[PDB]
Amino acid sequence: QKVNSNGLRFGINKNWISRWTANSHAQTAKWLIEDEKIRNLFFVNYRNAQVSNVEIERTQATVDVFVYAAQPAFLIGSENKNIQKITKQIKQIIGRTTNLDLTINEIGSPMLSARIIARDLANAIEARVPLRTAMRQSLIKVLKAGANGIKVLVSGRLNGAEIARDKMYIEGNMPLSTLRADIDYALEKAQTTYGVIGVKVWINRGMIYTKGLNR
Amino acid sequence: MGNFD
Amino acid sequence: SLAKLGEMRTHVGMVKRYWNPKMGFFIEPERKHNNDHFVLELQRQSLQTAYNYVKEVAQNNGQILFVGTKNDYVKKLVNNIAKRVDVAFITQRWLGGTLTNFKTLSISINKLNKLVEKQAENAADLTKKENLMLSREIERLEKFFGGVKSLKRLPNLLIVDDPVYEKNAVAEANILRIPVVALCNTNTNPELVDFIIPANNHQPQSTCLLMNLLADAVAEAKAMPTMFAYKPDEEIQIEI
Amino acid sequence: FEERIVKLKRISKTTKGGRNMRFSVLVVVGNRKGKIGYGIAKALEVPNAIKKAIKAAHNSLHTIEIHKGSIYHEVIGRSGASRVLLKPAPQGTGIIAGGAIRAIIELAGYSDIYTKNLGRNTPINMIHATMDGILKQLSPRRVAILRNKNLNE
RNA sequence: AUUGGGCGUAAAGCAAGCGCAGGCGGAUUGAAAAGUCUGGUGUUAAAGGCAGCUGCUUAACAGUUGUAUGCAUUGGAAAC
RNA sequence: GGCGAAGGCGAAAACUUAGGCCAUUACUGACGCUUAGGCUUGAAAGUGUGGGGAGCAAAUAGGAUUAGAUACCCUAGUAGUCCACACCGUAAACGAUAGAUACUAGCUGUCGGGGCGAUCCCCUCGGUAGUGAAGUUAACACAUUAAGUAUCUCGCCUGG
RNA sequence: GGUGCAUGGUUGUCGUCAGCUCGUGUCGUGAGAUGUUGGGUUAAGUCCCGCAACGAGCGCAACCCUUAUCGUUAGUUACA
Repeated sequence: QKVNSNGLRFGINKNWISRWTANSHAQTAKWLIEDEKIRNLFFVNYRNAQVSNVEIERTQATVDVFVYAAQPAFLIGSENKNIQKITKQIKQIIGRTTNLDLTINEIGSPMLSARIIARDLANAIEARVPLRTAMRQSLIKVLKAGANGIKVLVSGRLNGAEIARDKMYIEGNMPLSTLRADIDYALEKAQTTYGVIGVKVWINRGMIYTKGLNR
Repeated sequence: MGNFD
Repeated sequence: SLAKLGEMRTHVGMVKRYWNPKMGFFIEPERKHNNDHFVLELQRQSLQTAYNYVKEVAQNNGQILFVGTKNDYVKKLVNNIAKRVDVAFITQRWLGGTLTNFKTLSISINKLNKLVEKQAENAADLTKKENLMLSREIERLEKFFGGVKSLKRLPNLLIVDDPVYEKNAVAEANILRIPVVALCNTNTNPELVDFIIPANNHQPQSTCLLMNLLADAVAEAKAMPTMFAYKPDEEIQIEI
Repeated sequence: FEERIVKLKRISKTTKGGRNMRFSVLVVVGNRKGKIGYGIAKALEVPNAIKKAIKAAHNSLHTIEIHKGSIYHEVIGRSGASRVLLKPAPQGTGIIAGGAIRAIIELAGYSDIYTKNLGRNTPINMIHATMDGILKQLSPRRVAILRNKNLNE
């Protein structure tokens, strides 16, 4: 039960992270197998630069990438060591028959995405730190960031075989049935030393009023 | 409770 | 004039032998007229005492609250009291929560002021249904908050027609040690009040007189023209 | 202004299926100068319960004067069949009492006093007994003033 | 459980009443002082206890100084 | 509702007779309370003796009922229930509250006696309830018929 | 491979039902009561009235999509 409201909140209310179209739907398998591999490259490898989203756009045997992070240094580095390596990886995952270009962008107020929130909470909990202090500092950080009401939930163990002692906090407004909230959702799987931990983050980022179409 | 002043 | 015999003309009559013993303390021996009655000598001496006390309290720019909740008479009376002089008042059943906790009601009053500014600004932003809902929540705010809508400092003195009628207000006043006056009866509580005025409240003829006396007590301190306690003549009052 | 902790007890509420662990907290707040108060709070987490209990205790401080840094006379403090007797003694040997009782008396800023509990052993009726016992007395000079007889003492 | 308990509902009020003895005993006056408290004398070993000293190189140890409480008797207060 | 120490006490009539109350310038003059021991009474059931036994119904018999019923249902039904004599002396024998006494808010009651005198209504002395302060308590609540305040005595309990 | 009371994610269930809670205060020794309660209207703890209560979060309602009335835009491969 409690069907997730994130997936219901895409398409006519948010913007697709992957925009693409091609000819007759036979290579859709190929283009998909490609582009989610590029997408998961960042989510698997780089968990220290606080990358918010990666926009892949492909159209008529073309491809162009927008990457939005919080620390451009980790994706650039001294002597441009990072850009060449990521370019080599993308070349390895893209083939030698199509174009390849991208731009490095830094976006202000990067904390608006719950994905990096979940990543930071996973880093904190997997740092041999008591959960209480870490998540208290996390909620302090998300409230000082100017965001609206917040809600978090932790599952799995606390290195103890029980799920009857987990904690969720409710702050601010959380209307999910209200189709104007622009509420962001994220989740992360942190492998603790005793099992699997699922951390889920709901954040409210202001209600879009006087609007009837997506933008 | 004598007066305030 | 001050505590002159002309003013005390009708202040007797109350519940039938329903008398709290702790107020034979300030009540005459048992009356023989099948109702509980009141005498007027302890009355006007205590009236002079409370008169001068609350007068010089209000000279120091004190914070004063008014309340009245009985069916219609005291409500219109306290409306008059509010209308001649700007002062905190209560017209309906106060739901409590100022002396025990005012910081919570601070949000309610602040939102009242913000929304009043909103109607002062808004012209046609809300449709007919939205406008009527807005005016209705304004009335909700008014009927319980519009008399205490101009203060952040808690009042230190208040009137009441009966402590038993407003035991909520009595208990809230008992949170602090602020003085309080009361139109007292033989069935009231003396130990939970600070200033006692044992007088008839079943008959409005005495209620109007006593409220006008306390009104003059709180009026001359504000330099506003007084009504009685200095007028040689008397004006007839009757409920209608 | 030390605000020593006294005791923790675990309680929960029962609903239609499942029990909600809303454990309670009790704290005693004292300045070690004469002001003393207590606070019991209910919350789902320790820190918020501590905040509420400390707020309640600090709001309910009660003043007691210092008579040579000890209880000036022997008196019983009783509340709900819980009674602790307070008896004076020479000065400068440390008060022998319960841990909570010692915390209360140091929050009162006093010295060595003979104490002994009798009867029930639930913390809350002892704290009621202690508060009643430390407030029930009146100063010897004060009782002299209110007495008809006048004495230098 | 005289110091220092309870018995309506947690354990206990006899099913109920009369009632020798015993227990507690109205007010006012007088006597005496048996009880009481008190003044005095004698008694109740020492040791040990308590405190101080000395001597063991020092606590432990021994002696040393006084010290209780109970009893008999003499003389008084009538508050009871 | 009243009466009585309680169980209990209700057709009427007659005999004996107790306790109780109001005012008692009534009278001697502490004769006052308690009560280990002691005495008496003590619902119903039941024991024995002698009767009768309308009706009921322990046990029991028959028919239903059922998983079966010697239970819940129905029909009979010994004893007993009734009377007298003794015995038997237990009951949630309850105000789950020992007795005796003094004082302590208040209000609505009810009834007995006195006086006011058409009643009612009034107060006064009591018995008998409810409500409800203070006090007490773990709370229920008691609360002028104390479980508030106290006094003397008797009985009783030391976890299950 | 095993190990669903280690678990995560995900999902059915009560149940498309309105209740579930928190911050403040009030009463009580506290669990707790309180709002959330009572009367109306409902799908509603939706709202109103009052109520030692006051607010607030979750859900309910609604902002979403489709159908049905009309107008404009564009007119073909509908059509014609």
